[PDB]
Amino acid sequence: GVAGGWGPWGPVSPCPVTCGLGQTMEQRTCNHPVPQHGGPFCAGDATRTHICNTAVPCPVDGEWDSWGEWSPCIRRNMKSISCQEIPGQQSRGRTCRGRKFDGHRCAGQQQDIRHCYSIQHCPLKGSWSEWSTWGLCMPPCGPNPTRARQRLCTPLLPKYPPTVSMVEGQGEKNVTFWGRPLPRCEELQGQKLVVEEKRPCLHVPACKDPEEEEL
Amino acid sequence: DPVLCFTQYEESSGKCKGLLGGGVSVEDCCLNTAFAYQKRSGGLCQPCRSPRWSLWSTWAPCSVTCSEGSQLRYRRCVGWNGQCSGKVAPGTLEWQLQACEDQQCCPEMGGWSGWGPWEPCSVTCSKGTRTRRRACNHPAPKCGGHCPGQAQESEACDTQQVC
Amino acid sequence: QVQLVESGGGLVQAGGSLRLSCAASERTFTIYAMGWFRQAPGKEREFVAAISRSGENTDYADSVKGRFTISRDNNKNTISLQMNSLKPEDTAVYYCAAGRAILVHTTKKEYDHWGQGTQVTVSS
Ligand SMILES: *[C@H]1O[C@H](CO[C@H]2O[C@@H](C)[C@@H](O)[C@@H](O)[C@@H]2O)[C@@H](O[C@@H]2O[C@H](CO)[C@@H](O)[C@H](O)[C@H]2NC(C)=O)[C@H](O)[C@H]1NC(C)=O
Ligand SMILES: *[C@@H]1O[C@@H](C)[C@@H](O)[C@@H](O[C@@H]2O[C@H](CO)[C@@H](O)[C@H](O)[C@H]2O)[C@@H]1O
Ligand SMILES: *[C@@H]1O[C@@H](C)[C@@H](O)[C@@H](O[C@@H]2O[C@H](CO)[C@@H](O)[C@H](O)[C@H]2O)[C@@H]1O
Ligand SMILES: *[C@@H]1O[C@@H](C)[C@@H](O)[C@@H](O[C@@H]2O[C@H](CO)[C@@H](O)[C@H](O)[C@H]2O)[C@@H]1O
Ligand SMILES: *[C@H]1O[C@H](CO)[C@@H](O)[C@H](O)[C@@H]1O
Ligand SMILES: *[C@H]1O[C@H](CO)[C@@H](O)[C@H](O)[C@@H]1O
Ligand SMILES: *[C@H]1O[C@H](CO)[C@@H](O)[C@H](O)[C@@H]1O
Ligand SMILES: *[C@H]1O[C@H](CO)[C@@H](O)[C@H](O)[C@@H]1O
Ligand SMILES: *[C@H]1O[C@H](CO)[C@@H](O)[C@H](O)[C@@H]1O
Ligand SMILES: *[C@H]1O[C@H](CO)[C@@H](O)[C@H](O)[C@@H]1O
Ligand SMILES: *[C@H]1O[C@H](CO)[C@@H](O)[C@H](O)[C@@H]1O
Ligand SMILES: *[C@H]1O[C@H](CO)[C@@H](O)[C@H](O)[C@@H]1O
Ligand SMILES: *[C@H]1O[C@H](CO)[C@@H](O)[C@H](O)[C@@H]1O
Ligand SMILES: *[C@H]1O[C@H](CO)[C@@H](O)[C@H](O)[C@@H]1O
Ligand SMILES: *[C@H]1O[C@H](CO)[C@@H](O)[C@H](O)[C@@H]1O
Ligand SMILES: *[C@H]1O[C@H](CO)[C@@H](O)[C@H](O)[C@@H]1O
Repeated sequence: GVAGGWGPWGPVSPCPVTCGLGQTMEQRTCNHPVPQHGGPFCAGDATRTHICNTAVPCPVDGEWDSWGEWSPCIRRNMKSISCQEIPGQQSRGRTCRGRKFDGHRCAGQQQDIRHCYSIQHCPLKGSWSEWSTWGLCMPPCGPNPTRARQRLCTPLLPKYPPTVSMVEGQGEKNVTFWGRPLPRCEELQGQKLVVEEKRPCLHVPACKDPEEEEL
Repeated sequence: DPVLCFTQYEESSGKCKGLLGGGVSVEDCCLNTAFAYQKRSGGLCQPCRSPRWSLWSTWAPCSVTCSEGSQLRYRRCVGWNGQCSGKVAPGTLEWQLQACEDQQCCPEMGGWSGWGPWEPCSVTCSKGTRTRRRACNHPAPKCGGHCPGQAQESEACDTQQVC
Repeated sequence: QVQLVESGGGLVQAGGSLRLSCAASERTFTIYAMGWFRQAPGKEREFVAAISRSGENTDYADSVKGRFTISRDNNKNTISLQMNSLKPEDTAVYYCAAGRAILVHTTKKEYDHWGQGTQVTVSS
């Protein structure tokens, strides 16, 4: 029955990290009295922890923003290729945002070029699409949410070559349509472009805030 | 104000993993933007990253087990110093409401018919059991409906005969 | 930054015991979480044991759990690996490793500082 106790605390650790927060510590032993033939176990902890503060912000790598708008599908130093069997090109741009404190630069191509036809303001024959899938009940949490589906005058895209093989290095290009056409179709319910319909959503549940729900 | 600093934000659950300790300001704990903080063990673990929307949660169970209902899912703006897309503070949420359909009908019930004749007594000596059954088909139940009560009453009968 | 020196290896019979020690740089010792690795002939390097900066939290590989014990002496800038019931499959070059840990109770499996190694050979 010998009562053990703590000895002297050792040297404190220096702050491990060069940015932000870290943790320093001190180590003590139960070496001077020592519990012999039983007793207790020195009463407490052989380890203290402490937070150290370097007060300097940390590297954060930049992240890509979303891609911009596609450029028009025209040719440089020419005119336009609207409503014509001429494949062109168009470009798109990104922006690296958020890079601070010697962080890593954004990895990848900041530009994007793809091949295109042009149906910008092109009068195209059209046909009414079938009923779209029912949308979301809007407004969520607001008074009387309603869904919405719609039929729209879908243009008949012209039967062009979707794959255009260029020479030089024999590069074949997946060509996709660009532009807002002018779809021509017969009226359905007094409307030429889009006729929709709304229906109210049944048995709407109340929105309860998850931090207000846990508490 | 001091705060509990943690070393890792789980993001899959929104929990504060790996406690660095406490008694330290939020600006210093969020210099390392991979860290996270919360006040005590009450909850709401917020990462030290710039504020970004989390993942959309799973859809809530449909408000009724029948016909067209409605179901919710949430998304929480998590981060520190800044705003999410749409003038949203860190901690505010966004909901999506969708019409669900677990099943189609919901049970209307049927009515009983006329009682069947009493069955003979279950034994020929001393005392037994007299059963009386009916059917649930006046009108018949549709989908998941059922008639209220029981379809077979059971009483006792005395045959007045010794074994 | 930090240098690591292993010691205590040698030739042991099967079932015997061996105690390795790893000396690290004195001024930066309590900053780094530390551990033991080994690389057998013809095999990749594999995790053996880890210890936090505290010496209070340990982690072990399943192949050595119950036989090996990692300890830390924060008075004398050393860690130790007490290897009991040694088998011929434990023959490897044993490496001491050091890794930066933000918390003092965190055990690591990824390390960016490595010693030159100590040879342990177990004969049957
Ligand atoms: C160029 O086109 C091919 C063909 O695939 C797509 O072609 C469109 C015309 C249309 O039919 C679309 O539905 C189709 O997916 C792309 O190659 C892959 O094709 C397979 C086969 O269906 C698709 O399942 C893949 O999603 C698709 N993409 C991959 C593997 O990334 C091709 O990617 C596309 N782009 C380039 C740069 O070549
Ligand atoms: C010391 O100097 C600072 C200026 C930063 O460049 C620090 O980098 C950061 O180090 C910690 C771990 O020590 C990591 O958590 C960060 O990811 C890293 O940016 C540097 O250590
Ligand atoms: C889901 O399954 C159905 C078969 C019902 O039994 C549902 O129970 C409840 O039925 C009452 C009608 O008496 C409704 O008012 C409730 O909306 C419905 O919850 C069950 O949930
Ligand atoms: C009807 O008539 C009675 C007079 C008895 O003969 C009946 O048979 C008896 O059935 C009981 C069980 O229900 C047995 O324990 C007797 O052994 C048997 O005599 C008969 O069914
Ligand atoms: C060690 O810890 C404290 C002193 O720091 C007391 O509880 C006691 O002296 C114990 O031995
Ligand atoms: C360490 O801490 C203090 C000295 O700073 C005393 O309580 C005691 O020496 C303990 O070992
Ligand atoms: C731009 O391109 C596509 C979306 O059009 C994605 O890869 C991504 O959003 C990128 O920013
Ligand atoms: C360019 O291409 C189409 C528009 O024609 C869309 O996917 C989007 O606007 C993209 O930027
Ligand atoms: C849409 O409506 C009918 C088909 O439902 C036709 O008049 C025509 O196809 C129009 O585009
Ligand atoms: C929408 O309405 C019905 C199906 O619900 C059909 O007439 C057609 O599919 C239309 O698109
Ligand atoms: C919306 O309503 C139902 C599904 O809830 C279906 O008729 C269809 O998917 C429509 O878009
Ligand atoms: C929820 O919605 C889509 C996936 O359905 C993504 O934008 C994202 O995962 C968001 O959390
Ligand atoms: C909600 O909808 C279905 C389940 O009803 C799944 O796609 C998913 O769980 C989503 O959250
Ligand atoms: C059957 O039982 C009685 C009629 O016998 C009524 O309470 C009800 O019609 C039920 O269906
Ligand atoms: C059965 O019970 C009585 C006759 O015994 C009546 O209320 C009715 O005919 C029911 O079906
Ligand atoms: C049972 O009792 C009598 C015949 O014993 C009738 O009133 C009827 O058949 C009932 O179900």
